[PDB]
Amino acid sequence: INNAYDTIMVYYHKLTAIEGRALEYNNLEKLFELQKSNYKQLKDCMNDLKNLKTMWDAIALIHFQYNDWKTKPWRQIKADILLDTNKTLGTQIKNLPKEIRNFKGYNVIVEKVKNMGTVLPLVSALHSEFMEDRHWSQLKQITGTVFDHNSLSFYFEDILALNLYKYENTVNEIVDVAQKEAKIEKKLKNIEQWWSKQVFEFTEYKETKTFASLDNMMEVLDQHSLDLMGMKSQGKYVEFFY
Amino acid sequence: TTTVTSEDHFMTFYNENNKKLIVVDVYPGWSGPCTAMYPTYNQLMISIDDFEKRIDILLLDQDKLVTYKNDKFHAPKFLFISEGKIIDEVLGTNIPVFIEKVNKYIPLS
Repeated sequence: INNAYDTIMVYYHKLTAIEGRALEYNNLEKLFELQKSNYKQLKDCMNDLKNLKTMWDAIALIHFQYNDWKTKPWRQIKADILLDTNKTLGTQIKNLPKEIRNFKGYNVIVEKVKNMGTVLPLVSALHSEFMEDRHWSQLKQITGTVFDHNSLSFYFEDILALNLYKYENTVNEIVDVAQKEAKIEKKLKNIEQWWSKQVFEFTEYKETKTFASLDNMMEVLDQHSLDLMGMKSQGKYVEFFY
Repeated sequence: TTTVTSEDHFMTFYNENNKKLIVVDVYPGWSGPCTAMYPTYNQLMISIDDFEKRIDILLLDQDKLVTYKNDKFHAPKFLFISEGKIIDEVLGTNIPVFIEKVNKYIPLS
């Protein structure tokens, strides 16, 4: 921000010198085209300066969204990060499409914003909590990252070191295997709940307790078993609790 | 932020912020504007002084500071001063959800 206002001074100095020329030309007069063209040269540099102005302005707004991100890492929160990840992704996409023309080297800035969006997709995955620590460790082994699934609040900065582009495929492949396991586990939890809580009550006949309405729960076992048959039938995530 | 009650206090808060901008906010888009102005004057003061460090905003308490700044320029109202001299004038109001109007506001020279 200081460098920008500093540049602002250098341009004002150039505009002054720019004037001191435009004076000298008109003073000379005599209808010389070379006087007006040196001016056409200067006006070019002034417009380029104005482009650089709007560029530095975009960078400042970018740092403000980057500053809001680090505050949300410290805040963390699974439910908060997912909502934060959605809106930030929307705002980031909005800024990049707004950027156009100007000078060269702008692509360098746009890629930095592109890297910012990839991390926003990863934050939403931590938000869902579809991966355990065991899943986080296997990916961490391949990743070789010291920080685990839920290590600390400053982990958003550490996740940066592992390139989003270089380590999205592995993390995506890791997060995908986790979701299949979260689904695979939930069926085991749905199945474990069915057998944990059941009741075959004793209905008295003549002088004997009997299994009446045993079919109703007998039907639930056939479905759970057909799940468990389906659970054994492949499932990458099945294998762990298979 | 350098809160104004006038065109004198609008051009004074402008001249005070000579390095950065001082965006005088004369009136608002109706709808209990005083409470909304001070609430927006906090989140913008975070987005303008803390986040950007580019502009202050002086919510001009009901006068005609906007019309006098627009007169002194030649170039709710929004007068954006540079060393206490009228540099940017833009008129138009906004309701309660003025984040779109604020996003639209960001950013002319």
